[PDB]
Amino acid sequence: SFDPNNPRTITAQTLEGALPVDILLRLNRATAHAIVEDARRTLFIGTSLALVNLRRAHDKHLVERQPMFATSDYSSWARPTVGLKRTFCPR
Amino acid sequence: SFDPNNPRTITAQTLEGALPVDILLRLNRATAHAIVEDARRTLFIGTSLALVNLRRAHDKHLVERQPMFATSDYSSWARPTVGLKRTFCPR
Amino acid sequence: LDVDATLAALRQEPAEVQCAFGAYVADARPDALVGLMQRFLEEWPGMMPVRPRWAAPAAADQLLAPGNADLRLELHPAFDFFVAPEVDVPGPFAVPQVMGQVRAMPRIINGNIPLALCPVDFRDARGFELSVDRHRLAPATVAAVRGAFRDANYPMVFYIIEAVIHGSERTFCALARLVAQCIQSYWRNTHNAAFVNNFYMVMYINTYLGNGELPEDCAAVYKDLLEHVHALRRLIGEFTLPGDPLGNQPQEELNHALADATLLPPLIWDCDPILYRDGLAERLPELRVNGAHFQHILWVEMAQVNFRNVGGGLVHNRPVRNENQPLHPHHDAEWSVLSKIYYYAVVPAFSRGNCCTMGVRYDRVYQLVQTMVVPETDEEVGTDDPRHPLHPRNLVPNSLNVLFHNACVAVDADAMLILQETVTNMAERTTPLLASVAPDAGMATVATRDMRTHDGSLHHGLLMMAYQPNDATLLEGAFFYPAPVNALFACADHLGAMRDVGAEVRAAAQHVPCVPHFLGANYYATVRQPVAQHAAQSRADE
Amino acid sequence: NFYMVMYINTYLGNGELPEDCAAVYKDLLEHVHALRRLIGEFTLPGDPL
Repeated sequence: SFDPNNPRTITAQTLEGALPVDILLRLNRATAHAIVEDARRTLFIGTSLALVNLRRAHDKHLVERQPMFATSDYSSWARPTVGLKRTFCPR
Repeated sequence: SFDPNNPRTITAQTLEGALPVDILLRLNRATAHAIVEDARRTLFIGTSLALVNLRRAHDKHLVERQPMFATSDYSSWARPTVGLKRTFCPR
Repeated sequence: LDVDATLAALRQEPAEVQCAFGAYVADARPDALVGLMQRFLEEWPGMMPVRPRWAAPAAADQLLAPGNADLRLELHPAFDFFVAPEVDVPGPFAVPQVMGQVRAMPRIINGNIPLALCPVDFRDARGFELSVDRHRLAPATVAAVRGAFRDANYPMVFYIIEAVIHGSERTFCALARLVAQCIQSYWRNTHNAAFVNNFYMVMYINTYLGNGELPEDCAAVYKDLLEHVHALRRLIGEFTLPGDPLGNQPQEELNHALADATLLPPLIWDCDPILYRDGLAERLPELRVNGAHFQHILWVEMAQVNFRNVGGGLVHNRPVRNENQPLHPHHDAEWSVLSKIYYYAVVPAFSRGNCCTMGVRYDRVYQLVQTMVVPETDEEVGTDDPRHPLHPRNLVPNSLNVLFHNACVAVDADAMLILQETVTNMAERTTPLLASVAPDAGMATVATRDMRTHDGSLHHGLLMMAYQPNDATLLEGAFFYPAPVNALFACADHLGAMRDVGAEVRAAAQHVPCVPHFLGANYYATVRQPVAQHAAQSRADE
Repeated sequence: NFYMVMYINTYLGNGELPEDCAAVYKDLLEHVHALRRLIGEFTLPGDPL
């Protein structure tokens, strides 16, 4: 998706590519401070977007996510609000 | 691959033959000091080459070998290097 | 509490300047908060021309030798008399060169009596006295907790999870499945406890999981560790005559020292103590976070994170469960007192001088937690099918999955993926504090109007248990850089974790605690050295 | 070997060993730690001479 020997080439355009495996494998085959700092920042954002995309892809096959905590009440007068412990909801 | 009763006949030409089983079985059917010393040396090198060839043949069917130790860092600024304990990677 | 004439009668002698370390605290501009320890280490050996007396006490009896220079400054059973530079505290970060002077400061606690005048045998006897028929710790509980504390290959991934949760409320009930799997694995792996270094976490364990997914013979440990804290908190309840609130503070705060509010815990995770602390005004308390007072700010997302912020600003991790109203704490009062009890009375009981407060690098841990590898499967299969995230095929190096494999922990793919939710509340940095409270209605004499204290604390820090220098699977100073805050929580092995360690400083660090002089010194603190020395060299069935 | 009884509990450690076998090595190391700490309390701290 980019070349490691140049930090100036990473950005949202190239990091949109795929899952974090591509980021990590790209960084694996490598061979002033403001440049590398900004690059680290955009790389962090890119890997977060990659991770949320991975979770979307895997969550298309999972159970609906309930609200964990009670006491959030709008129609309280009818029902008493009760949270849910997310002890295990695997599928 | 050679005859045991003569040490002067072993060399890289004859030891290239096959796996260490051939070396050991040849030495099994047997029946000044510089001669036997040099022969021991070339025999050691030959059996090492045999063993690495055996490992090639068997490793054509195994998992890729990761670097065991961390701290070897070139693109460190992006990812923190983490080694791998080779506790078990059998296939 | 009459010491003015004594001080006026001591200063007649010209000066007896010997050292400057244990009695000098300096405010620091909000520069770097991770390199401050760098700027301090390179300066430290200059601050100690000779050995500091207070660090290594004189002796059992040689204190009463007819010529030693310590009897000259031990003449009252409730005060300390030492030398210090002729400056106002706090001062500049570079130590001045003015002529010395003799100050004084009350031992706020009886435990601060030096050992030569209150031997360890007697203290342990008084303890064993109070301990009968009150409450105890089952032998299995103490055995397991001691094993955990004293283990030297504690899985680093647990410290990672601690640093990423940082004592929130939502994120824990989110990661509950992962935490449960980790605890289960470790207990069936070595028969120890887990996350005992963090108080909020050991609270959460038994208040949420409890009757659920933990084994019956394991949750008993986490119940004992809390009922014992409950008993210790109830202890002061029957050693106070019911009286009248004197200085707008209840009596229980006047008798004990922990039950006070103005004493900040060593490790906080929100402004919950800070708000309560400022509630009183008679003894004007002043807080300083790197110079800025502070600015209460709310949760922070990946959108605006800015790891490099250095000003005075602390975060409330998703401040509440429900409300999201302006500026209100989300816990009772006694929570901070229970934390103080746990960290000042039970941690040094087990660690016996090994634990050290650590500053954590929030950038690298966040970089790492994201890079996870998990394939796409509709239904989970287990660890045998190669599609499992723990099977050797998909263990790409330098990932997060390999960290989990280093600890032989057994997790599932969904529980791993859950980690993504940490992205809803960041943690910018860990920052020092410096409280400054004047003596209360007790030591409130005209001659004590100005002898205030100075104690520091860390925000969003982490207390690690036992240093593991001998492993190579990770860089030494990868995630945590050491920041000892008080003499109890300051070992000397953790100094190796800090990068660019000197050759001389580490040699002369076993005999002196390494509190930086922008986190309160030994004299100006409310928990002096001798209690730490007691906890470290005593031996009383823990 | 000393180096082997070190590497065992530094790398193997919480890993492939049974729940009991590793206890031997952990005890064997903490014992040397105790003996090393012993001389730490029989020395009056002073200046390197």
